[PDB]
Amino acid sequence: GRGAPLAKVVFRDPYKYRLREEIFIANEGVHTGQFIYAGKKASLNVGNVLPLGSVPEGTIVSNVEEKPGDRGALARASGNYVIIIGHNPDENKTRVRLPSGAKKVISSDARGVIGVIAGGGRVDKPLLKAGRAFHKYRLKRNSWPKTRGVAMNPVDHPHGGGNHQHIGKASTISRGAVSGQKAGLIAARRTGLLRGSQKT
Amino acid sequence: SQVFGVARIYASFNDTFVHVTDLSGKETIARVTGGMKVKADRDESSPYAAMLAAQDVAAKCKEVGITAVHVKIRATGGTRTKTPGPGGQAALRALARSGLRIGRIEDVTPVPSDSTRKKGGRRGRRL
Amino acid sequence: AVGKNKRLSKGKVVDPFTRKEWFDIKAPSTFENRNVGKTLVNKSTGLKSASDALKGRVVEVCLADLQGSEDHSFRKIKLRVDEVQGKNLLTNFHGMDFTTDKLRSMVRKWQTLIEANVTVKTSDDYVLRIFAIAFTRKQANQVKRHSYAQSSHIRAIRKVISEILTKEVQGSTLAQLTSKLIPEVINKEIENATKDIFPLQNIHVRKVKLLKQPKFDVGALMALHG
Amino acid sequence: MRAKWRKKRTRRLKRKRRKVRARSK
Amino acid sequence: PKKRASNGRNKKGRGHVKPVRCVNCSKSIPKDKAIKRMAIRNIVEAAAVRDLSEASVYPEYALPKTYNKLHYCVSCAIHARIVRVRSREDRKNRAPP
Amino acid sequence: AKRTKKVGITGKYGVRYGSSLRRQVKKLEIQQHARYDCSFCGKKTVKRGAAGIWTCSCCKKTVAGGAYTVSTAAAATVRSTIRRLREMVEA
Amino acid sequence: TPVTLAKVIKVLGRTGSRGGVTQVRVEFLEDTSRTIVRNVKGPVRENDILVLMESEREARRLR
Amino acid sequence: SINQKLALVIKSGKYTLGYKSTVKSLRQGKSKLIIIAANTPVLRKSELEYYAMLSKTKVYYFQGGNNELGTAVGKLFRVGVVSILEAGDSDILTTL
RNA sequence: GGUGAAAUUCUUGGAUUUAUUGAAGACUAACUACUGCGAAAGCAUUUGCCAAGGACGUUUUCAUUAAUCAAGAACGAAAGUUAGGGGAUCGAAGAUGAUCAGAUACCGUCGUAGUCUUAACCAUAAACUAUGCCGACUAGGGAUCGGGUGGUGUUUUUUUAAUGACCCACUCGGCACCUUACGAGAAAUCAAAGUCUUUGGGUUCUGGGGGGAGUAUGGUCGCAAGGCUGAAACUUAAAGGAAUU
RNA sequence: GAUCCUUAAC
Repeated sequence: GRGAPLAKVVFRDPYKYRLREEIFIANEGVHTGQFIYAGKKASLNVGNVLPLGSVPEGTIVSNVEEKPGDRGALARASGNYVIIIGHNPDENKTRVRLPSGAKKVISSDARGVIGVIAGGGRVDKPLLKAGRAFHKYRLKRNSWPKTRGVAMNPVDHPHGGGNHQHIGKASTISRGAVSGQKAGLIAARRTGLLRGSQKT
Repeated sequence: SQVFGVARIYASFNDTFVHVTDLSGKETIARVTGGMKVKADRDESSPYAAMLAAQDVAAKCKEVGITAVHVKIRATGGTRTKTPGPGGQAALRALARSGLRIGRIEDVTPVPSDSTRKKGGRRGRRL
Repeated sequence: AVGKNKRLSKGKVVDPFTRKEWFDIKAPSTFENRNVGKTLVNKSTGLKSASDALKGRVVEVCLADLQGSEDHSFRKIKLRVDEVQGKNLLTNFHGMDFTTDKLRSMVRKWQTLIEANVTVKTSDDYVLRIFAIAFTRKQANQVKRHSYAQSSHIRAIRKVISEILTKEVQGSTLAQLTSKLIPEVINKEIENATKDIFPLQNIHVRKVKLLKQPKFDVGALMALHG
Repeated sequence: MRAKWRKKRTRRLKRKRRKVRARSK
Repeated sequence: PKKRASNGRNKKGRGHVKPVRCVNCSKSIPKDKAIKRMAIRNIVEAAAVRDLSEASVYPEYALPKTYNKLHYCVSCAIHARIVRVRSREDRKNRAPP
Repeated sequence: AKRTKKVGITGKYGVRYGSSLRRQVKKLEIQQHARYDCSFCGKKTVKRGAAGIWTCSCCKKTVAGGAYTVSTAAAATVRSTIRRLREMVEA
Repeated sequence: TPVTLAKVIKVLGRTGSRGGVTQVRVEFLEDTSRTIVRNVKGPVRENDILVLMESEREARRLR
Repeated sequence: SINQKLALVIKSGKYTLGYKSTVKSLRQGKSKLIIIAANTPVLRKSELEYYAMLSKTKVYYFQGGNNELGTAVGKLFRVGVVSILEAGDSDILTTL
């Protein structure tokens, strides 16, 4: 159900004689038998777990924390990464750019794995097959197949019913709409094909 | 005792920015440009309007209390025309007539080493 | 556009100088002139402590002003304020530069222009990118019109310039670099190293850029013991 | 009539002929 | 017929040279066909020379001069009158006034 | 002989799914089924286990890589950028 | 209103599309060796004294 | 350069390819140069460097993996380490 | 901010001027030339690695191994196509302000594809020197690039044992320039477009009034756009080249 | 910057 490989990596317990085994999101280039270095003093190498205050601008990070200690939230999907936009030491914070293109200021103590995540290019290949889609969602969850609401009865959906399959009312739904109404394009600022780019 | 700022003249086309800053550049004094002196839009780069803006700047910076100014004059530059506007000739004369002492005049127009791409198209501006 | 702006404010003065005050800026001990000028700052309110806003200012200053000599007029030096102590903030070397007029005057056609650049780290952990320019000259008694270089002279010249610069920086800290840059010992040294390859006049060193700042300067040398 | 625009017009005609023949095929 | 044995440019043994954009219209012209003129002027425009000399803090100042090579296209060169049409036998003169 | 003109590995899909989709699937499937050079033991024994997992049969090392290639262009760009920043930091 | 009385020393030729002005060289009675170039809408001879409100202009051409 | 002198050794000198023969020659003390590929296991590099420190044998790290080292030594197979027993007409021993 | 003038747009939520910076992508100015290399397309930051090349010099080797070439191939600006990456600038389409009798144009402000790169296609340009390649001979002159040769010629090591860069002449090989006409040509002009009615050095390709028409059809290559091959029916007395006032 | 056009040849 995950596009990216995971990395079984073992550290030593600093306080007791015992090995501690961790679950990492494998960055592209990590291999078995590779030493990785987690800490604020580590080098800027792929797989290391520097804080953002320790990495410089332009750094590719992944598995970045939102707050220091939540053990990774940002840029965890296959092939995704976070860009270190900039720093400010006073009121220690770091501006970063997220995979969606959004900028976020988060504390400089939050950690991340240097590099990009393995499994990149996954959505490049067309499934070609409802069977491939079936096996893809069989491990994820029960979200497939998707019946169109226009193809159902008015009891079952806002879009259902009619002598022709059509929505009837505008398919853009307001944010303040209630459950049972939020079917279609929720809070759509605009619709239709964009003759444009992301424009981050 | 001579305390000096830096002139920072921008003699673009259709505009003449004149504003004196400190020797560091981080603190600015008297940011006046041709528009604030001339009403008609076609004369924001007129020599008269640039002279007026420059003398206004000179009065403000002398009443702030600096005696000398090192001149740094600049055209639009980069990709653009690189030929300074009438303000370049008008403003320095305006400061000299005001009587603010002048030193170390230098052209600081930003030239590119292999500029990105000119504007106007391959056939250019077919006016 | 005095009467063109339909709205000056979409949402709907106190003179800055009154809250502002002057500060005095000094150079390091490698230049014959110490004072370089004055600078406005906001008043050091306890919430803000404008000393921090001072600690990050850079001033471009003419080497002619820093040396009282007209022959240094075409060079300029960036001085970065790094230490503030009581209205006599003193800077440090940040980078040297030329004047665009001097560069464009020294650049002429019917001759070859050679450029070299190095990224060498000094012995006091400073990392300097140095650029050195050089031009070809027609010899006396020459009748040829242009006096270009055969692109192997250019390569050997660039190699020798790079190694002279690297050897000079590797062995001297920043202060020695400034104190040997201002008499331009490099120019005659490199002409001596090159003259058996191609005449090559106008071998000035162009701009130089820094990357570092000093530490907290507590015990022996130049900043507090008095 | 510029030769380049006449060439373009002939390509337009060629495309239309090929379309109608593809239909009739 | 062939107006100019040089094809109105300077290309013999090249085939292709990198173009340069014009300064008036920003037309993309070949460099050999451009009409480059070097502009070298005093910054003060020579009417305020004495004014700036007396207003300067340093006597015997150099009064620096600006430099720029300036590229023209064939269309704007004739309009700007930096070049003009000449006689058929007068087109062969290669030297400047 | 040359058994197929252009469908190559995608001859298994026969006629269905559309020529363009089969073309893209060809381009990615040759990559995902090719053997890659192991940078450790130096011999072409790196195969894809699953999307992102690339095992070497001889040196018994698994590398984390692209879904259909052992390494992606974005990964190489990231490696170069990280190297440049690291070297700049050290000196 | 401060005015400057300056005498014309050189006539440089009629200037403008219609020739309604002449480009002239004017030297001030005070601060001699300060020379300026201006335009005069009428005809001018030598030893001709011109009263001007503001002396801070150069009039090079008119087209 | 380096591949040129290695080829000269191959033409004139005597050499052994491979870690086992390399370690044997190091033990018997008759090897003079060791050339170690770039991608050979670093544990093997440590072992060979220890053997060479014991033997007082010069070690040179080839700027290339076993494939390129084999190509430089003239063979069509991978070579992780090559010990030059003598060169004769090559100055490979004296230099580097 | 732009413009002849404006306007679209951004502004007591400071891009639009400065100081420090940081990032991205493209680009490689000035030096830059009647200069260089490459078969052409084309190629201009430093260094390294890889293989290649012209010219020169040779009292080196082989000895006709050569010239051009249907078929058949390699490379081929830009735009364009497929899909990744990239996506700063400029910008077919489009939005929009102006001009205008109209303006789905020029002008102004944005802006998707594109511009960039990887893999695969495409195979066209005024791809021009509108001049096929090889070989020989026929005027002069200076300049320039690369190589070589000669000169009690010029300057710094160390004016003392080696030399680089210059100066003079010669030569080979180039990119090219001035004049007449030996000649040529319809002329413009041409050291080749000369040595062709005093007609023959070798060889390849192409044309036969203007259209219809690079169309139709059949092949063939391409994902497509299209490329290559390529008519006829019919129509027309001119269409064209170079110079004159 | 609107200065768009000219009952048909001889």
